[PDB]
Amino acid sequence: MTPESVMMMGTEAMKVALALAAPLLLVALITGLIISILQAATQINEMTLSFIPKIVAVFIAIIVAGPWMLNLLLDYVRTLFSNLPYIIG
Amino acid sequence: STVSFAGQLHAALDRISDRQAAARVQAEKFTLGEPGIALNDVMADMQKASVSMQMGIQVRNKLVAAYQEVMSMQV
Amino acid sequence: STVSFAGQLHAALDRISDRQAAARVQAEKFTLGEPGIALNDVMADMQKASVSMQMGIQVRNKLVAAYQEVMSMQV
Amino acid sequence: SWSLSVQTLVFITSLTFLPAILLMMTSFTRIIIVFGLLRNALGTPSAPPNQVLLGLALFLTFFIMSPVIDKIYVDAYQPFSEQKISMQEALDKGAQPLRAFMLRQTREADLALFARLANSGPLQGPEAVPMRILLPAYVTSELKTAFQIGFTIFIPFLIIDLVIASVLMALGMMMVPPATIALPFKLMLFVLVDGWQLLMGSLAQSFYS
Amino acid sequence: SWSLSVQTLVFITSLTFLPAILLMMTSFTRIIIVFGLLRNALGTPSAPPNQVLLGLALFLTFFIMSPVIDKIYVDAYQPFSEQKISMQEALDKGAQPLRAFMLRQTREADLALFARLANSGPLQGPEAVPMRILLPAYVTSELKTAFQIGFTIFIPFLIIDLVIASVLMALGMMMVPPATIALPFKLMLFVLVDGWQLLMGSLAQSFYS
Amino acid sequence: QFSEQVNYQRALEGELARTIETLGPVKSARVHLAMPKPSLFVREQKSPSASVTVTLEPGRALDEGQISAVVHLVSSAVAGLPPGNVTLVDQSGHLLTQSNDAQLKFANDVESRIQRRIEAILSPIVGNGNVHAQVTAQLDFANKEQTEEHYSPNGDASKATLRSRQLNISEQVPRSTQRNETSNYEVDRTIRHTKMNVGDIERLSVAVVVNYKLPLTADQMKQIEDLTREAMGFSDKRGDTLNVVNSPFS
Amino acid sequence: QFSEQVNYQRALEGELARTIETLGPVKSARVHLAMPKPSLFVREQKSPSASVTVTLEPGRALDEGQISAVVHLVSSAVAGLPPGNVTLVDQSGHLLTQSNDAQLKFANDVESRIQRRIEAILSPIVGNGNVHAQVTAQLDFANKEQTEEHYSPNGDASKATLRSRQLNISEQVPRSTQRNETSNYEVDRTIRHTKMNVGDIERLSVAVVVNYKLPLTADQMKQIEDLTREAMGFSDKRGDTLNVVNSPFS
Repeated sequence: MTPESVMMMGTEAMKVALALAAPLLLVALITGLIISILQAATQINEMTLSFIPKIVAVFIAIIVAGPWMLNLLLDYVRTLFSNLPYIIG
Repeated sequence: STVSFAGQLHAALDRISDRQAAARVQAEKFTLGEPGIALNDVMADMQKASVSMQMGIQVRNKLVAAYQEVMSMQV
Repeated sequence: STVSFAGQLHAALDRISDRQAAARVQAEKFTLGEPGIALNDVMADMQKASVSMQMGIQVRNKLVAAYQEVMSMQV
Repeated sequence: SWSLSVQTLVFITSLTFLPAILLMMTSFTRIIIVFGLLRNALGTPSAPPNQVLLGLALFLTFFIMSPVIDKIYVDAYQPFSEQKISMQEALDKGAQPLRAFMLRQTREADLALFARLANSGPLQGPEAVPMRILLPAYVTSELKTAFQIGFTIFIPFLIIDLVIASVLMALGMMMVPPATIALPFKLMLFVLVDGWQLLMGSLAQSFYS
Repeated sequence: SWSLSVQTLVFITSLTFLPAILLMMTSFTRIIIVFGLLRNALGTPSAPPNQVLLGLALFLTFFIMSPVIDKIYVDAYQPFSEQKISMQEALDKGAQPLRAFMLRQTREADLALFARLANSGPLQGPEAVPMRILLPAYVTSELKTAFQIGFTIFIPFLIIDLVIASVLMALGMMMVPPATIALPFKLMLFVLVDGWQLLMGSLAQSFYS
Repeated sequence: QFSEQVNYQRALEGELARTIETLGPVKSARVHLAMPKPSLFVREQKSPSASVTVTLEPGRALDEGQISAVVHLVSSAVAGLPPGNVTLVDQSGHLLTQSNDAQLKFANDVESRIQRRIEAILSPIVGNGNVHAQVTAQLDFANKEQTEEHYSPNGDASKATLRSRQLNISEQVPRSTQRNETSNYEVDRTIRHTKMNVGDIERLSVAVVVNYKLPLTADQMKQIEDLTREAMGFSDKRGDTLNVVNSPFS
Repeated sequence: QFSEQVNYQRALEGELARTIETLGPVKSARVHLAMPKPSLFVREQKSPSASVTVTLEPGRALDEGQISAVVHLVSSAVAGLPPGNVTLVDQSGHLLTQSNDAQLKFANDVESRIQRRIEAILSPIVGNGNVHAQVTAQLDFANKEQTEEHYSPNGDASKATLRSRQLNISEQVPRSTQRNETSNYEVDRTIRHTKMNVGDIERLSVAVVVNYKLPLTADQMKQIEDLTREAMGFSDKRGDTLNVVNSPFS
């Protein structure tokens, strides 16, 4: 092992994690920002008024993004375990 | 060919068993009054069968000890 | 020079084996009728071989007990 | 040669030294360490230690060693049947395939450590190394290999835990125990990938390449 | 045949190998792993591992094995009782029904992997796979099946956890610890659904289908 | 990420293409490599492969010399590719590789050497073009291996070498006499391990014709025959054969 | 963690190009390496290889001296690269590196050297161009190994060496006599271990023609014959063969 290879594996893992999470974080931030924009202009609020919009957004994202997300994670993990023998040296 | 540990133990146990069967047949024929078989032959073969069985006992005991030491390992 | 405890163990077992071989060949040579060899020497050599083999057995038992007692402790 | 005394005296003691030296000189160290680290991932035990992981490991290492044991059989057991061989040349005849296997698995610098600290003389080739220097070298290199495999095993479940926690944090979930939600997804990633076959097979492949 | 030596020698060794290999060779692996995972849900252990779930798993596996053990009995214990069978044909006569049972649960591909890492030649039929191939394949397939059942069990309690958390956030529970709130609701869900009955029944019906 | 190794291959093949482009009788040269696979459960890892297509300069064909040049270039370029695998294909078929007849070529070289030497000696005698010789030669291509173990005889006591000797003698005086002689020797021993050369000449057949000056005289002829016997390296123990004649040329 | 290795390798290739082009009769040199992946846990590794293609100054070729120059430079440049693997290519094929047939060339230049020496000796006598010689030299290419274990014979007790010696003597006086005697010796020993040379001469065959002035005198002939015999290193035990004849050229 060399630190170059462990950083390579780490960045690959970080990019699969980011791709895995991208729709969820994206829609959460988008709906939160929309309800925060509309928070003023009738500045009335209790704490957030955005929780339910965020939940329905992540529902929609998990349904529509969905299969490609799980397929990407599975392909990553299957390739990782397949080439596991060849990375020892 | 291949090893097949189970086959090796099977063959060893068959060897022990048929050695004892030969010793038992020798004793049968001697006590039944047949020509040939001598008392020295009977005693020597019976002692050989006893020694072979004792060796089997020791090998078994060591295998069992090794097995119960291997599978008391904490993973 | 270096000890290599395996080397000392091999030497001891070889000593026991060669002593027993000497005794067995002398029994061969006595019961076969060769002149010279006397019954007192045959019996004495057999007894010496038995004592050496018993010493080997006792040393084995102590070494095995030591090993299994060292290997029974937790790191 | 030896005479049904010390023969059958070296045999019984060899069987005594079996469970530790022989199961930790061949395989079953890398495999069991990978299995234990895998079990640390995915949460709880989820496989009885003394029974299923250990037994499966014993089977698996028998399966890796079957070629080396085949060569050891051909070069020791068959000739040791009464003829031209009795536990003197038989020793190194049965060692040589195993020594070749271990050398082929050892780190090329753990040998250096355990040789230089033994005051051993300069070595001509791989065949000149003794069993003495070979054992600890193989053990240390095998521990390194096991920990590398374990790190790679911990990668994807780390990914799942981080993504789950981040989603909960973005949704505002201040105080939810993300491990509880993430555990079924850990098993998820471990079964859709068909993780047991892949892991068993990848261990076997890594072990000889 | 054998002569009351190796008979009553292999009997006692068979007894010693019983608890580990036989139990992790027949059943009680799937059952116990599924019980462990159900214990992971519902909050804390809250059911003693070392006594009650083990006993219930033993009883479940006895009940499931009763057809297998009855076939083994009629095919060995009567015909091994003194006539035409003495612990050589007893072994294979008893193995065949158990072999068929284990084959009926093995994943179609675990057998493939373990055969391919034995360098075994081509196989003609299911009767051609030996116990050497058949143990670890069955074990790995059993672990996969156990984890699948684990998903199906975690699903509803995950739903309860998330719905309680969402209600608490929308209501404005800043950082109430929703786990303590959800634990009694998990128990409530598992008691009204009559979960112990229907869980052990589901495992049983799954296990031979 | 799978793309990067493939793009490495696509880079390497182009890089080799560009090397081959710069050698003269080439207009284009495109190369395909083959890393086999990580074979499963056997540590065998069969050798890689390389297939090269070249458009030669129009009307120019490549000798086997530059064929070996390009093949050894490619083999020495690829990581661990034995040159046997490197296959070359010209602009129109004509597999320059043969992936057994090197024997024929080598034999022709030996014969040509002998023939040219014979002509070099005999040309000053009878003229530039008054002599023709042809050589057909037998070669051994079998791999010999030999191990002789000469011992020296020590039946003679005066050249015997005794490590040990027990000697007993007894006699009574009707005489009872004893003589026992246990003797251990140390024996001279010689061990050659010869691995004979492949391609050795084992039989020459040389035919020579000379022109007329009118046939050359008998002594003038036997001196020619002796000279050609000399130039062959003619050895009788090898079975070499030599025929020389004189006749009008054409 | 991989493409960096490619960058490093191709940068090294550029560096070696920059070196090689500063070698005189070179304008450009495109180079390829072949580095096997260094495993630290498997033992049986593979050596690397290098393939250099050079574009020479037009009308300039490299002798074996400069071939050795480039091959050594490249070999020692790359970590652990034996000069065998360095395959060089002239800008038109023409492998300057031969890395089964070189023995023919080896014999050829051996004969060339001996023949040159014969001509150099016999030219001052009969003229610069009144003599021709050709050499046909049989060469040995078998790997000869040997091990001799000469002992000295200690049969004669005057010059033996005894380590131990027991001697029992008895005689009664009807005479009974006994004489037992045991001896352990020390033996002189010589152990040679010769690994004979590959490529020695096993025979020579040399034919020489000398031009006329009219034939040269018989004594003048025998002195020329003795001179060329000297120049062959003529050994009768080798069975060297030599012929010298005189007759006018063409």
